Amino acid sequence: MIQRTPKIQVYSRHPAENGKSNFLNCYVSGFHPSDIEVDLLKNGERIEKVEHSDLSFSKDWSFYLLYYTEFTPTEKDEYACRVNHVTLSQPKIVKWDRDM
Amino acid sequence: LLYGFVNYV
Amino acid sequence: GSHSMRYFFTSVSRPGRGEPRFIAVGYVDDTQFVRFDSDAASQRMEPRAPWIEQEGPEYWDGETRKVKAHSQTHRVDLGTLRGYYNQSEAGSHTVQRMYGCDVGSDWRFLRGYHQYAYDGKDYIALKEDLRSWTAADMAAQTTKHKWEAAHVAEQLRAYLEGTCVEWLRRYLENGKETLQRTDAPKTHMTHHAVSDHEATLRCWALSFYPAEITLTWQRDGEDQTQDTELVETRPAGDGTFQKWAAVVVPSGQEQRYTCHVQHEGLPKPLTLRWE
Repeated sequence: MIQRTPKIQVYSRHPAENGKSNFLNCYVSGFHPSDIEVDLLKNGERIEKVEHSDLSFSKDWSFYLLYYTEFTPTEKDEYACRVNHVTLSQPKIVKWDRDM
Repeated sequence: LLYGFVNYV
Repeated sequence: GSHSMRYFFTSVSRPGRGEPRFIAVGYVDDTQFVRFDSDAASQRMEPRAPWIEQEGPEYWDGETRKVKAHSQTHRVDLGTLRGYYNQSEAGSHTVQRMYGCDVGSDWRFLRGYHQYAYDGKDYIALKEDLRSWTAADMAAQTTKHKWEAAHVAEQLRAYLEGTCVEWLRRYLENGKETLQRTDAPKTHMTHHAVSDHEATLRCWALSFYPAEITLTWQRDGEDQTQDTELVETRPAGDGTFQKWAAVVVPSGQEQRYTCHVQHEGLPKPLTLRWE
């Protein structure tokens, strides 16, 4: 059966400014089947209050979801998105670069 | 507004 | 300008873990306005845009009744399709259905759609004439013949040309501030040094609506299609979208490069230069 790998982008809702509240997003798209595990990490550790958008799909039938959480960026704290899906042999971690 | 009638494949 | 209403349905079987998961979402253009999730507590269709919150209990009860009926038929379909393809009872499978209508810039019916996928592949679709079907597989032929015999196209065509567009127009009016709006891209560039002889120039478009946008680089006015990294347009989470495009610029050549932004919210397309 058809299996398509998630594209992953990790980014903030607004341009990141230290000390100012924002949302950290992990957008996963292009994948199939729809079962997918997505966590947001703060300094390596799973963030608990993470929500996600309602499952929808593109013209080519592939799925997309936005995972998101409130956060206030600082100079030191590192963030990332960790994704697992049947197309990945191991969970893929994508680091937040306050510039992508 | 959703379609109201049902069909099965 | 032009508008669309689209509903998207996903059903996923979960053998040994109870009922299939069923999720329905509806959109007007790029704005989600309703959802249903079979696993969630309310068992109701639920608002997801502020303008639909004023619709009132006959609307919510009726959309709940219809979406639960769609959920049941997709549950039955999972069983039917496993039979058509002689698949075992053990595996999870997916059905998807999308339907809806477009109106032109005169707000008149332009196009209608209704298609269905099984396990990520086209299964059956209504043709553009709204009178006939395209069936992908030998298994989908059975469905095509059944739907021809029960005159399903006729019932869909009536809805796509009438009810669908009437309700799209209702929504466009009631949600005029959200749906008949454009948010122009707020744009900027960043510059980061790759090595001592080149740098990455990134052209950003943020906070825009609708999602449709064209971001391109040129060098001396020639498009740099093959040499531009372009990311998929992505949701900000607040109803607007973001995108960027980047090129690698050798030393001293920043003034050769221009970034071009086309968006419905812009009074004129933008030409941006690092300088």
